[PDB]
Amino acid sequence: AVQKVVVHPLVLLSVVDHFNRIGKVGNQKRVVGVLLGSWQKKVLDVSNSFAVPFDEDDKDDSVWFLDHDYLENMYGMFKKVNARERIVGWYHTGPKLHKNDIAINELMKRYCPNSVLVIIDVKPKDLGLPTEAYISVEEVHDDGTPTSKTFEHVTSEIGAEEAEEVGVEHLLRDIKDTTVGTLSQRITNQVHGLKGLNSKLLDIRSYLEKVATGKLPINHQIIYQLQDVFNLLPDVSLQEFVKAFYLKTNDQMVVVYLASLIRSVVALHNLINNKIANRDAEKKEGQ
Amino acid sequence: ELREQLKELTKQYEKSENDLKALQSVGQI
Amino acid sequence: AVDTAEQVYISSLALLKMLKHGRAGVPMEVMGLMLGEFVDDYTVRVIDVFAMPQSGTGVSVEAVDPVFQAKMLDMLKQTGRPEMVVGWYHSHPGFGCWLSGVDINTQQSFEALSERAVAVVVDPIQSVKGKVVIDAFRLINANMMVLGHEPRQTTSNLGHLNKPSIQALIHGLNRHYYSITINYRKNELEQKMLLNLHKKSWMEGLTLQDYSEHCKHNESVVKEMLELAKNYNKAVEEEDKMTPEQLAIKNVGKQDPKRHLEEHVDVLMTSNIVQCLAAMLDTVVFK
Amino acid sequence: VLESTMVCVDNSEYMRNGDFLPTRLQAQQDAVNIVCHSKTRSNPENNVGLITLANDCEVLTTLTPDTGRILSKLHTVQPKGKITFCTGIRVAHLALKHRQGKNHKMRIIAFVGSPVEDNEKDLVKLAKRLKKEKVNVDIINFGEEEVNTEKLTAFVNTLNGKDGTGSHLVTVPPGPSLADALISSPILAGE
Repeated sequence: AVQKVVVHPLVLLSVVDHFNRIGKVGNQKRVVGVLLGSWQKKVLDVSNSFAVPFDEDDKDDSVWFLDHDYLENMYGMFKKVNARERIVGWYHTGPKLHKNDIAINELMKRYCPNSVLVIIDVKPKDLGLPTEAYISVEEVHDDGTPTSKTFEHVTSEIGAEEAEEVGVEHLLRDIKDTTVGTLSQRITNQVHGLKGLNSKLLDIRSYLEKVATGKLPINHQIIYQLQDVFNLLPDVSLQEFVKAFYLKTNDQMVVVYLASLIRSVVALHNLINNKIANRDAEKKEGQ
Repeated sequence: ELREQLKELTKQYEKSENDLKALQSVGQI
Repeated sequence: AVDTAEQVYISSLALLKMLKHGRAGVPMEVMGLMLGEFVDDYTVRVIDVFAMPQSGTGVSVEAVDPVFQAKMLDMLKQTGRPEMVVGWYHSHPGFGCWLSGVDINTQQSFEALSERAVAVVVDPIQSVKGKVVIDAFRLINANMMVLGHEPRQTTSNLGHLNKPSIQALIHGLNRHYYSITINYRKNELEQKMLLNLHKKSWMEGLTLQDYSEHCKHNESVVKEMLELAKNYNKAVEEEDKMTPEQLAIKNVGKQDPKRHLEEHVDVLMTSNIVQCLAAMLDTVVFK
Repeated sequence: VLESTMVCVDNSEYMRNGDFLPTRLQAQQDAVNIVCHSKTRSNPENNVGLITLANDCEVLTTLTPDTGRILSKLHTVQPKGKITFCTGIRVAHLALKHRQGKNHKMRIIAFVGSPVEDNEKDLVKLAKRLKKEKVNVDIINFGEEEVNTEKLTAFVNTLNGKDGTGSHLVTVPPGPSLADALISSPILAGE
């Protein structure tokens, strides 16, 4: 199992590039490639990738051709180029998982005993990362239903080598805004977090709408998880949590006040120095 | 005679190729 | 004749690949082939690049492997790019952006097959987040430079690249080879993922810092603020008293109470304000 | 002639049958050996791949000029499950489409001696799709000379249309190894 996975800007760029290549060549709506990386302790760093010729139908959910001969040729060649980048999984640029994903994961597992799929949604997004990482795992159902292979999510994030960071920063030299300030950036992070929480709640609400109306069968694991969450929701009017909140709010506002006073004194010192310099310069000019 | 002739020439070929590979290497401090 | 307006447009994927190969093989002058197309007489897109095996020592270019090159090209055509080789790139880790004798010989070899082949030199060591040191080159003809000709045609005023560096000038620029201006392709779609880099999930956006750790941090920082306040009182006293050396030689090697106090107030105020806002937003949203 | 071909091989539970000496599995191995040898003796740029038709409907080796790989992969095969053959042909056609040599003429040859329980409507639909996408198929049948031979003949005729001669069928009743018929068949005769 892999709890954490780090994808790289080179991987993202190559995935976008492969999607564009296939779009220009024909019309598939999805592209699949192989993903090479390292195995830092319980952390999968996927450093590179290469496209492989993949095709599938839209109806049977079983008619799909993946060229593992091309896969192994390209992998051995990339091994000749660089050795540390071993097969670590595969990627497919679908907006969402597919039925074939389990079979393709088995085909990859024929190569990597612990293969991690990463859906790299090439379509631009706003409230989430572009990579969704999954790992196949057997689901031993408690209700006696037969055990079946299923995809399990693993926390995925984007990280860069030193050179990758240098390159991406050069590319974003004029777009990325760095004159924001730490406080402004953190407030932006807070509002983005609120937006993400709202998006997750809206997804759950839509699923509940579908289930209640009847499109989706009752999923007992999901219902268990939902009621566990709703029970985990805290109470902020207990008359003891309120006292603790006020006590810590004051314990923080005292420090904020001290810092503000110190900043005010420093600003007054700067003003005194500036006015002293101004008078000295003016008097010397008048001399 | 061509057998032995080319065999010795191939041995000298291997030696000369090794020499050139060495020649294409620089020292380190 | 060639024009002093030729422009090599290196794509984002190409730049990232060269930088990765650079800060993967150091100090070895690692090398690869640049795939693109000579769209016209003044422009050279470099859509992609791919590394070469780099067999054994690589302090010098390594006589591009024809079989590896051919198998790369065939598989790329199979899985996308039907593009020819527009040049070769290699790394100069900290040297600069010039060409050595072996580089010049290899670029002769490339021109012999394709007169328009370009030679890109990256500098992964000297690159920094916002400016990547990279330069495109083609060789001046000994024949013309002895028979009194300028091997570039000055139709435009685009020969103002950077006032070429002294390193390149002494290593053989403007005599045996010339620099070709380099630009980059902006798609606004890859840039979205490059921005998604550094992004934090809403978990991190809404998480509250460990309150015990926060209180300990505030206590400590206020302690250093107290000591720096003592030292600031001392410094302001003996500041106007004498200013023969106060200008520059009264803070070197000695702590600056005003500067460190400003830093402490900034950091602690940021932390406290951010945590207060996070706590309040959490108290409401998770009700 | 530049030919990109794949051999679909049915390896169902019935391929432990001994009507062809010694067993249908060995007969099929010999048949693929000789057909791939013919492909190699043809334009060497011709390339051959292998698909196995079973409960998994898998692809063993993709397009490759070499033959030892295909022979070893087919040797490392056992008979299990039933045949689908609709998946089979569709996956084969996808492999055709995703071939490095576009100029190569598309070719599928299917050893399908088995009961094909697929409705003739979908058979003819797939035949029409294949022919309109310009892939010819040379089906080989053995064992069941009656259960599916009518369906295969109809499938080949539907591919044929009026002049689509590329589509062919060859049904061989039980006997010795499936070698003499494949050698003296119109398919390899036209090679």
